Amino acid sequence: IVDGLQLAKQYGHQDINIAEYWVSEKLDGIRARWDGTELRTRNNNKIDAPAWFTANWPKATIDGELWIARGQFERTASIVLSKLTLPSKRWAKVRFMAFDMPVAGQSFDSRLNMLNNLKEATPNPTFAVVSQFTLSSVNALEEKLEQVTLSGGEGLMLHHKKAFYHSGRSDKLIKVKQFEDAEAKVLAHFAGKGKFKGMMGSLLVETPAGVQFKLGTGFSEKERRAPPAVGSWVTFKFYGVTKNGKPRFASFLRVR
DNA sequence: TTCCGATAGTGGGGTCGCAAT
DNA sequence: ATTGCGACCC
DNA sequence: CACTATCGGAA
Ligand SMILES: *P(=O)(O)OC[C@H]1O[C@@H](n2cnc3c(N)ncnc32)[C@H](O)[C@@H]1O
Repeated sequence: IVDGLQLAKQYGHQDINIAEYWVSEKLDGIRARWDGTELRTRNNNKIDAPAWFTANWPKATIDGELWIARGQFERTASIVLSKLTLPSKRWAKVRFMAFDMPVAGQSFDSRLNMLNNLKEATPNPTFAVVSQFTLSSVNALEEKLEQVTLSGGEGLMLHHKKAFYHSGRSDKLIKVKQFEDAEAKVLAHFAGKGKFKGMMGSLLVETPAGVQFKLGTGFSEKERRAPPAVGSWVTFKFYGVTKNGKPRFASFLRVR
């Protein structure tokens, strides 16, 4: 019923009281909105799911994360986005981990309660609800994040209990993810496109372990002019690695 | 005063699907 | 059968 | 997804 989607703000952007938030593990899946009749992605591309996958689901609008287990994103994205054309029974171990309803004028605590009500009244086990728990100190958050990360999880999500749904980013829905640093030697330059015409678009870097990947973001516009010369070393941040061990969401930090 | 939230516009890894080879 | 490319997910 | 680079209004 609400127009735009409520996006999640990064943690560092100290001041919040965690006790006022529902905490839940961020599931590295595919976002999907349940139309009551149809599933659709973040940008409203139809998801071609089997009829049994949605059989007996509620007749309401629900936002959820199509998810199997931790560290199964690439495979999950292969099942969900592919057209369905009983072969293509790959949805067997997929679930719809609902986490919110886009209802206007009601606290997330109430929407969560409604979600749990809809699950008990739904015979299909594909319809699930993300587990919501409570933390106290910021230290408790840091330790839980570490544990989840080491256990293969992607991160944590914080949703304010007494907050109403509203599009955009705010402290009502916060996103928590870990990241590490690493070094790599630049092997080549790649010309940028669009506004970065005649400028550096990305760098073919390589890690000491022999993993090569293109580092294409994090540079200021001045850094793109006269970029790190080939043969030098650069430090980049990343959020884990892919199936092929390549850094994910990598961005440039500083040289040396 | 600073800082936040919203846009516009680049870039990656991975995958799917269609056009070109 | 191969390859390249745009458009999506993240 | 990550990011840089603006900009007007909220804090
Ligand atoms: P980006 O991932 O930066 O924005 C957040 C998205 O993550 C999805 N998501 C996955 N798992 C969860 C939970 N447990 N709670 C809330 N959101 C989650 C959302 O679909 C966002 O699009």
